[PDB]
Amino acid sequence: HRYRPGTVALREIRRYQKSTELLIRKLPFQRLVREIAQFKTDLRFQSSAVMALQEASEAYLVALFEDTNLCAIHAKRVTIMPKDIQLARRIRGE
Amino acid sequence: GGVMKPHRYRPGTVALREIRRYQKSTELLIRKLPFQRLVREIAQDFKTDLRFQSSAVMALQEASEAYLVALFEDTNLCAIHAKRVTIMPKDIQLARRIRGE
Amino acid sequence: DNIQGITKPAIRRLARRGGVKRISGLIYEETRGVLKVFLENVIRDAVTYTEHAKRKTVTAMDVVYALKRQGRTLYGFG
Amino acid sequence: DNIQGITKPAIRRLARRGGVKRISGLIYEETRGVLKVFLENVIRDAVTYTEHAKRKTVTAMDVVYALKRQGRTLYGFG
Amino acid sequence: KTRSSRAGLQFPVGRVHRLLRKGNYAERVGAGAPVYLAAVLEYLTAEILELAGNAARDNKKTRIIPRHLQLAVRNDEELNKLLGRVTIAQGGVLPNIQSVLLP
Amino acid sequence: ESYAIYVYKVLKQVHPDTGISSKAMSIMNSFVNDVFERIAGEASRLAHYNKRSTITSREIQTAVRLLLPGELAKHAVSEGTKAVTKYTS
Amino acid sequence: TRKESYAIYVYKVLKQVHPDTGISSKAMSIMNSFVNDVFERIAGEASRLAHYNKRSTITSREIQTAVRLLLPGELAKHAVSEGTKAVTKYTS
Repeated sequence: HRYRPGTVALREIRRYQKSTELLIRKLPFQRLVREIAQFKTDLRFQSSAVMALQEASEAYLVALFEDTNLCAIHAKRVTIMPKDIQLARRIRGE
Repeated sequence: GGVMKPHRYRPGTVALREIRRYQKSTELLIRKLPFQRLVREIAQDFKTDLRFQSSAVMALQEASEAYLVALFEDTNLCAIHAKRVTIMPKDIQLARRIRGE
Repeated sequence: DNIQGITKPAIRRLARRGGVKRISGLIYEETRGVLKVFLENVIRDAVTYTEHAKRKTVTAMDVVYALKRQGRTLYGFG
Repeated sequence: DNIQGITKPAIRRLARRGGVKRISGLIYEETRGVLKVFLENVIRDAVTYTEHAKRKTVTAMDVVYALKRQGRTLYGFG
Repeated sequence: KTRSSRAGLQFPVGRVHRLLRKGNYAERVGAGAPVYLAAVLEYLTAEILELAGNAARDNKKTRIIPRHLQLAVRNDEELNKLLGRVTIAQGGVLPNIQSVLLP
Repeated sequence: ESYAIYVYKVLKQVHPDTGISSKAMSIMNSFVNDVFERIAGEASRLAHYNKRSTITSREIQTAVRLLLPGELAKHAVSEGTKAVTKYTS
Repeated sequence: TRKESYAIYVYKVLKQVHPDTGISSKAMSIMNSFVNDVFERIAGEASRLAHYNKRSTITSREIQTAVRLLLPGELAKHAVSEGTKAVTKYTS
């Protein structure tokens, strides 16, 4: 048995819009932050700082992807493409 | 025997010429008296019997012209992304939506 | 109806300055509506500032403060 | 090279939360670049605040102040 | 003698000091704050004016006009970032045409 | 009062044989006012976050570093440091 | 060391608008953030206005002007009504 392409996609869309948990794994994100924080060598961090960074990053990515989807739909496409992101960031003023 | 006319410009040529002509210059593009009347009319809805300064209206006209110019600049990009030459209201709505208006 | 005073060729002129080659027939009304909304907001703020200042005349500095409040700083009318 | 730790399943889940049905294969690098730029800006501001504060440890309030500086205004961390 | 002469600047230190002490920013001000701020303002002004003059000479003109300021600011990578949300009266825009419209 | 004469004195040092219109002068006046307000407000915030009464050259430098872009900020800091050094020496 | 908060006041409000309803600690923190944010916005706008008209004193008039400028739609109307009612009752 197989679910037709896109059905499980909608199922995931629903379930992940219902849920409120984080999507990015904490350890990779912490390693990324502590790597790109090397600005000032030998730094120390409060955990809440990394949690707020993760929250803000996931929120920003979600907000960006929403406009990406809007653009792709405007282009009469289902699949999003990098040009859609570029257009979104161009109009957004970045 | 008649008077033959030479020819007709290919469409879009004079449009591009106007594009350059109006991008080179820096002037007010909106009829001033109609604009003043419109501002007065819409201001009447907030406080009766008001009075304006000439500069206060010039500033409004400047800001409006700049805002519209930016809006059209984004809308043209939207239309191009849609693989269209003509500009459509849906493009304007998309521009406003993405911009956050 | 002074909104009709914003002529069709005037909107074409603004578009030409923006870099638009071909204009659809409904762009003009949509632009009229947009401009109406924008002017309504700015004027509302400006009249608010005036009434707080107890003035009856609307100074240009009030327009400047309103545009700043919206987030569009204007240089020249200071 | 810890930017590769933002895995394809993670980006796909984020997109799903965004309401995307079909994802191209080239989205992930662009997403990685954008995330890197955003994090770099925020972290630069946070480190600036920390250095001014004369602190070894970067506090959460500093992250909040940077986000407020850039116009995000995160709630829930003081 | 004037503090500007001591600091070797051109903008007035004293007026900046009075504005700081008058604009309700804090309870106290250090002696060095106004001088530093004046130096920064002078540097920024000099940069803007230099680019403006270069823009003016590029068009065979001797008087700087708002269009020249617009061209100078927008034709720079960092100043545009600094003045992204500023509208200059009688400034106009940058001439550019999308490549998909030219024949 | 305004910064007009000071702008002139600056202008003549980087371009001797040139002029500037009154509208440009007003635009520059607005720009000076705007940058001053931005920097001052940022310094006032910074002085509040550390609960300190006084705004110092360090505070202004922090604000400048936060506000300006890099290559510009570096030169700004250098000029300010040179000026404040000459002020005492 | 002791620190100020708004928790008890928010809880008292909630017990007035929902006699049977609990609120989580995260929610309480968010509410504190919101209260602080709105207070800062209104206060800063009031100071800016007070500076525009060269006034040493920020009075209820400036606060009302700030609120009117800052809140959209009927919410501003109700806010003004509530503030005026509270002040009027305060005087008597």
